[PDB]
Amino acid sequence: MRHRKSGRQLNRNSSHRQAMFRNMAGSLVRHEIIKTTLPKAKELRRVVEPLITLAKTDSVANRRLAFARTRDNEIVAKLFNELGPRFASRAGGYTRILKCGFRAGDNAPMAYIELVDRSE
Amino acid sequence: MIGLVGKKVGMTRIFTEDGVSIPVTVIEVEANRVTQVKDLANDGYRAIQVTTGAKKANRVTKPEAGHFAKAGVEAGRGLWEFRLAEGEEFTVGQSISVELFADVKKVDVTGTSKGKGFAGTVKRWNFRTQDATHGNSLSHRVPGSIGQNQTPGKVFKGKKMAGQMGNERVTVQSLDVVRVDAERNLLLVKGAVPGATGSDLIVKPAVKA
Amino acid sequence: SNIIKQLEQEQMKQDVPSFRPGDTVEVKVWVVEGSKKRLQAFEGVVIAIRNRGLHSAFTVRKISNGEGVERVFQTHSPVVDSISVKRRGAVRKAKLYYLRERTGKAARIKERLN
Amino acid sequence: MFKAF
Amino acid sequence: MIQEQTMLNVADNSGARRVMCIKVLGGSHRRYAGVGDIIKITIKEAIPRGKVKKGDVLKAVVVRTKKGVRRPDGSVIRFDGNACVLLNNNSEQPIGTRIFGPVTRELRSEKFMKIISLAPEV
Amino acid sequence: AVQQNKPTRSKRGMRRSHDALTAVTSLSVDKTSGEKHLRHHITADGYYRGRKVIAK
RNA sequence: AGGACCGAACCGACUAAUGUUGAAAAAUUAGCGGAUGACUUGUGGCUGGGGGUGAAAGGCCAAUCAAACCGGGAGAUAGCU
RNA sequence: CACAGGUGGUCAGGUAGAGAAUACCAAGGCGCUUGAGAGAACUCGGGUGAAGGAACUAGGCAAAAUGGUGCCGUAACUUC
RNA sequence: AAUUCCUUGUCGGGUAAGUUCCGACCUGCACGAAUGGCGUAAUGAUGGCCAGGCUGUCUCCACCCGAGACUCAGUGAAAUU
RNA sequence: GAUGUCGGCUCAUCACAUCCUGGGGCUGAAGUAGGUCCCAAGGGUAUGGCUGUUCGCCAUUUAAAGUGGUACGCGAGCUGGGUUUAGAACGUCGUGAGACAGUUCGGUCCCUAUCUGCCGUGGGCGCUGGAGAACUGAGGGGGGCUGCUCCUAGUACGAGAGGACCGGAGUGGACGCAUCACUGGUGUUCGGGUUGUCAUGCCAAUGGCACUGCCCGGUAGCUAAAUGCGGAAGAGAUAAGUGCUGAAAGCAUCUAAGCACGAAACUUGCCCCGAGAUGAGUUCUCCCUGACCCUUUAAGGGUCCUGAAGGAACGUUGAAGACGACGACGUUGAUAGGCCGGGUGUGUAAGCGCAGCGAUGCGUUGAGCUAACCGGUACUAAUGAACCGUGAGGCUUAACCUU
Ligand SMILES: [Mg+2]
Ligand SMILES: [Mg+2]
Ligand SMILES: [Mg+2]
Ligand SMILES: [Mg+2]
Ligand SMILES: [Mg+2]
Ligand SMILES: [Mg+2]
Ligand SMILES: [Mg+2]
Ligand SMILES: [Mg+2]
Ligand SMILES: [Mg+2]
Ligand SMILES: [Mg+2]
Ligand SMILES: [Mg+2]
Ligand SMILES: [Mg+2]
Ligand SMILES: [Mg+2]
Ligand SMILES: [Mg+2]
Ligand SMILES: [Mg+2]
Ligand SMILES: [Mg+2]
Ligand SMILES: [Mg+2]
Ligand SMILES: [Mg+2]
Ligand SMILES: [Mg+2]
Ligand SMILES: [Mg+2]
Ligand SMILES: [Mg+2]
Ligand SMILES: [Mg+2]
Ligand SMILES: [Mg+2]
Ligand SMILES: [Mg+2]
Ligand SMILES: [Mg+2]
Ligand SMILES: [Mg+2]
Ligand SMILES: [Mg+2]
Ligand SMILES: [Mg+2]
Ligand SMILES: [Mg+2]
Ligand SMILES: [Mg+2]
Ligand SMILES: [Mg+2]
Ligand SMILES: [Mg+2]
Ligand SMILES: [Mg+2]
Repeated sequence: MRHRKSGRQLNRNSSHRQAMFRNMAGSLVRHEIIKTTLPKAKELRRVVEPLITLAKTDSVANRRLAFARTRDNEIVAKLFNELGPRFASRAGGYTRILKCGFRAGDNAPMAYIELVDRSE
Repeated sequence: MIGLVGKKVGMTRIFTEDGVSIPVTVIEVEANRVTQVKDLANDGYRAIQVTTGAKKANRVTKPEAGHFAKAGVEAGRGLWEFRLAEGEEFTVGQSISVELFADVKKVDVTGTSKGKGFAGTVKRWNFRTQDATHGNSLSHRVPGSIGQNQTPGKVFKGKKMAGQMGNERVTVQSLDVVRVDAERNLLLVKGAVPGATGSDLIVKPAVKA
Repeated sequence: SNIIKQLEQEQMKQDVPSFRPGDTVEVKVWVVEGSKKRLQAFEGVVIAIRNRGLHSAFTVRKISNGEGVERVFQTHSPVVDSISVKRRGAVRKAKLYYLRERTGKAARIKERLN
Repeated sequence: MFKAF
Repeated sequence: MIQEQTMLNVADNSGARRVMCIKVLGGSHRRYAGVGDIIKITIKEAIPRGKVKKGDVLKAVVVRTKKGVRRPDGSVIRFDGNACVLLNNNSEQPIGTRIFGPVTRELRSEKFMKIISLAPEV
Repeated sequence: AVQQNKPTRSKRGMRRSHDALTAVTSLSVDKTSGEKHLRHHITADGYYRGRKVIAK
């Protein structure tokens, strides 16, 4: 059964699944918009968005905590220096998912995921 | 005897002065409003149709709205019927609350049980599993034999096999009414009842008596 | 769950003292022998506590007449009359199940001299 | 292939 | 939960140290004996010069179990080991003249009042 | 394990009666770009709900 | 010193599961035996079918062995299907 | 067969280690030529388990368990 | 008894209960002395039996992590008839 | 030109020549307990030691541990211990190769389900206008076991010993259903400890890998060992059986006419499915009130206008689920995520200071972190539409409403 459970297995083990989202989370921070499969984008919200909330308050402990979850100082600097201040007023919902058809290689349903403040 | 429709709030413990702990399922029974009364001369049997709760008017269909408007009642979660005995009579639009069970000692609670989905014979029918070792080959929890060779040459009706389990109407009988709280529309019954939290629930006086 | 929450809150004991795992706690529990009620004391080390509001409970371990005994008390049950902290112990864990494998000197617990 | 003697 | 082949310590001074349960009495297909239940036992180890000897087949009443005992309020009482008191096969009365270790309240029956009177604790 | 008789043309046809595909009921029309697209999906030129969400 | 001991490489193949239209016409995985010797291995050579070789199982002699393989007698014979 | 097989030599880094075992790495080389979802039964490869502990079974099959260094200590039987 | 048909021979030990096992008896159907008799320390992936530890082997299964099964896209078999 | 064999395991189904429970007649039936026969198949109807065994003996239970059929039920379900391939040996027979319902040690169990069958779950069409709901219940299935203690009562009975029927109450075993409040398991998505090594420049702090590296705890969910409930009363017609009145047959006679009682069997009562019940049922609401054209002039075809109730599709999703299906919701919005608060779990984070040569300790501090949970919040995603479905619904007869 699967009653009241959360988190997609995505046909991966725990180690691979954790590593993949760490890489994907850094990509979304580095590139404000990325293209991924629809189910993967839905799971990425539960990983990237907490990091942005963590970046709301700038402190040594928070930066180290963010580093432990991203293992990329460039991402940590991006989160606390730019993303944190930009989303300081938003109460969640820092990312938006847009469906963009299906993948030619395997017909997988794709979707764009981007930060809501990409406007320039 | 007429019953009421409620919702499964959850399970809770009730302590008593003597030191006994009574596990009680909390059932909320809002005002049950009678929507239609079935008459022998018109429907062939005596019964009442009632509705409980409320639902957003945006999702109320026109044919459903007219039925409620006929009795001058607000749309509810759904419609349920209760058969009437010889001495029972009700009027359309009447509101029935949990005080009906104030003098009732035993009740029968019916509801849709939890849905287990496709279940094997071991879980569904308590089939004994075969040896996990000692040479067993891909038959650790398979059903096993299902017939008796040529003579019957077939599988009989009702053979116990894997299939959908749960998610069906189930009735539990002779549950003690621990407490009736009319001020809060709450009914406490000793023991568990079918269904998950928030599922529709039907409570009737114990027919077994 | 507001309905459930207030139902339990209305019957939760208010005089529950503060204690931690590893503390030596004496529990007064009502016992009935015929028509007369009585109080008997159960003193031991608190090895486990679960906080669940009205469903909170704690486990007390003692060695009685050479036999280890563990009692799981329902914190808010009327059966237990009172709880008293005789001594405070210093432990690094919430659960002290490892004490089940120890006796005598090995089972000693340091005092929490805050 | 089973036998029968 | 005491089954067949389960080894239990002896809570009385009858001379037996530990016994094996060979039958859970009181029903058909019954497989568990709790506190206060009678079980057929065989003595596996005993002291010399005791009133019982190794290999004897008797019946005993379970007084302590690891699984524990459930109280009306939901509390549980557990012991570090399983213990029993030997009883006469024909009269099912206690054989030993003393009881060792604590005893549990569900022995409060007219047929076990002797054990409670000798019980050091409750 | 294996068939004892050869299934007919008829049997094959009725088994495939449920294999037919279903066409999309309709295509949404963007309020600004006017291009047809799957509902709740961005258009070919990156428009969605009247906004050019995608740069390309 | 050792057909000595424990144990990798190396050479074996005792148990179990999987596989059995297999990844594989004999394997994989986890254990297992020998591991300075009657050991193991590379290259080349010799023994040819009623013969070879065989610490001997009728084992092996090119996925074939109580008489190899290829061609020939040959369209053997078949009171049988 | 772009096949979980078979195939003789030479080179032999770092930390821990008795070690060419094993673990993580360097130089270097790879992710094994269908993917994307779902998280039913059942099958396969594994993890954990209340109380009991061979009651299983043809049989403790399989699993679990023991597991290293020094030091103390070690019986019958021995062809010593 | 790797030998005993009668046979689960009889007696003793082990177990609450032992057609197996160990010891003994001799009524050896049908042991026996280099196609060797009887012993034998050590050795054995050897046969039988018992005990401690150990455990999902089991009472009685429960949950969980992965690869299939299931759905979608691509490619696309087989025995049989 | 193949129907695999004993026994075990799993799963069974039927018969009644009935093992237990139920109802009776006799008894050399005082009571308790038995013997024998009749009715009764609804439910129930042991775990172990030895042996490959079925069987059997033995140990200890039980209300009882029934007898049989079903390819001596069941290997395209499992096992392979026993017989019965090739190896080897003993005894025995034969000069010998070999041989033995003689014995010993070892010894490959293949098949992706087309059909029937069965367990589940959908699509299509039908039910005569269409649509949304709630129902009647023809039919079918599930369930049906039983111990002990107490009271009646140490009463009836009996010289004593011993010890009830009939009726009540309580508490159990086995089995079934439901559920997580409790007690627990699991909890590789939550904390913490720790070994080796590598990396982030280094210290500090962290991360990767080693079965989740090895471990200690644990939220939700699932779950049993956990805790609630269930078997029935009652009614109808009866079996064996017991009767009332009563002739044939002046009597007698339960029977021929006519009445009464009578069991876990039967029909109901209880639970579940159920109008594909084509015999396709009933009740309550909702929706549609246009133009014409053609001849093969009839339940006829076609164009224009129209597109309702409702459905579907898509999207966010569920304690619903293999996929379909089913339930919730789509801005007039709490469906999911995030966010805020709280609760849980872990157990005093990091940084800094103070003590110590140091490991480390202490203060800040029950700190930090915290998954699925609880109560909230439109911050993100659930689009304005399109699509399907129509336009008053056949004939005959009858009864009313009428002209
Ligand atoms: Mg996949
Ligand atoms: Mg890992
Ligand atoms: Mg479900
Ligand atoms: Mg196999
Ligand atoms: Mg297996
Ligand atoms: Mg068969
Ligand atoms: Mg037939
Ligand atoms: Mg050697
Ligand atoms: Mg190997
Ligand atoms: Mg070696
Ligand atoms: Mg031979
Ligand atoms: Mg060959
Ligand atoms: Mg010729
Ligand atoms: Mg020819
Ligand atoms: Mg390849
Ligand atoms: Mg290596
Ligand atoms: Mg799985
Ligand atoms: Mg266990
Ligand atoms: Mg057995
Ligand atoms: Mg083994
Ligand atoms: Mg192991
Ligand atoms: Mg034994
Ligand atoms: Mg002997
Ligand atoms: Mg001889
Ligand atoms: Mg050897
Ligand atoms: Mg495909
Ligand atoms: Mg044939
Ligand atoms: Mg009946
Ligand atoms: Mg047979
Ligand atoms: Mg068989
Ligand atoms: Mg065999
Ligand atoms: Mg023969
Ligand atoms: Mg460091």
